[PDB]
Amino acid sequence: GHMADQDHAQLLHVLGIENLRRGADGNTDSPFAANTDEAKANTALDSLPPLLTSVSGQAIASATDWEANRPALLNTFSQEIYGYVPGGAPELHWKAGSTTPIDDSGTSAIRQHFTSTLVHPENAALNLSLNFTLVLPKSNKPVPVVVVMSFDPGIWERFRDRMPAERYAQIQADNARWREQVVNAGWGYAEIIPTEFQADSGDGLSQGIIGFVNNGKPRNPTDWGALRAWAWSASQVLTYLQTDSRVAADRISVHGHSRFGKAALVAMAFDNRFAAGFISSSGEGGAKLWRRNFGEQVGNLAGAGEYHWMAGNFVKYAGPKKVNDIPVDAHQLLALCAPRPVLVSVGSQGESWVDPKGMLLAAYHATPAYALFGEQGVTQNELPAVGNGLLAGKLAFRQHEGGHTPAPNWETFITFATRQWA
Repeated sequence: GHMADQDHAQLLHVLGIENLRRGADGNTDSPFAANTDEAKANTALDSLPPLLTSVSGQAIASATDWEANRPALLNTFSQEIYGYVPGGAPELHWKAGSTTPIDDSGTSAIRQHFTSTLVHPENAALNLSLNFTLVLPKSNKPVPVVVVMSFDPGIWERFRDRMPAERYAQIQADNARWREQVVNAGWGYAEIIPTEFQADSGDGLSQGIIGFVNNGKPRNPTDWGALRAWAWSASQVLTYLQTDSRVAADRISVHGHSRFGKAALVAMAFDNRFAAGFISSSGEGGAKLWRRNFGEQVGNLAGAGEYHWMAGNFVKYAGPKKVNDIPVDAHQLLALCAPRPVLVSVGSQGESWVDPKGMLLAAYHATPAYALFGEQGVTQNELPAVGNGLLAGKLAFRQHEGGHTPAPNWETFITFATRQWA
């Protein structure tokens, strides 16, 4: 849309940036196609920022030192990468309807819809109606709940009449399956559609929650973008869930896939109340190291089509700065989740855009922070055989046998979280 283009252009003007390097293309016949040749993907890894040097420039030698550095390290991710949550972000007050059984079987599993209304003090066109759906298995005790970020299912339906049908059937089956796997494990889930909180476009940056807080004005370059706002939305659901006696307050997980996998990891790192993370095929801007040249590139995320995911400040790393200059990398983002358990998940079929091994490497290079806490992580720097999970530490990696989908790793994640919480 033209508004994304206009805001992007004004952002470059505000940072004093003439040109950005192009992003990569995904089709291999293009001159700009992404590198997928492992031999050409590691030039920048020598500038990898030292995980265990604090922002003050001291050596980090203990769990205590890592926690003392955490706010400063988060602050760098806020100003330069994902943006600050403004203090003006409001409290969400939720109203719930009645519970209804999830199916007519006589299960005691229930569904309940929650709504929060925000009236803007100045401009009613910024008003918001925000939602999540809670699903709980029946239990005599508080149950774990995974906060789930989903793609708007109105999208599968808009295109039901135009899809191969084998594939529509398979998406619908996967969508039903994880819901059943969660409940059968004695977990509930709390589902949000993130794009109802903040649109997935620069067009919407003056709308949604970012626009509400900004009174419909353009972002300053240190303000949150969409990933951080989606993570904030998940965090507000966790805040509700910790007031609900049906929920185990120390076993609220977060999950998202693809662009929501990026957001879920941002949530995991920034909100240490989340008890476990299922981070699926997140890629560039998520668990993939920026300094890998493999699949999606910084120029993709600094460009008009995806910059809205990021702080405005981030686009400088595609222009007057290079990937080598990013003050942090994805191993520090995973490290920020320590000591809490995180599964980095990716498929094996058609996943080059997210760089399976660059995510592995992020976990590998994050692990010395988990080690400070007496915990284990990822200890090899090459991909295991597909399907062989590195599942023993609090920081874990499993590449499954499928494509760009989380469905083959829900079983692994639920089992993993249960074992790591014991």
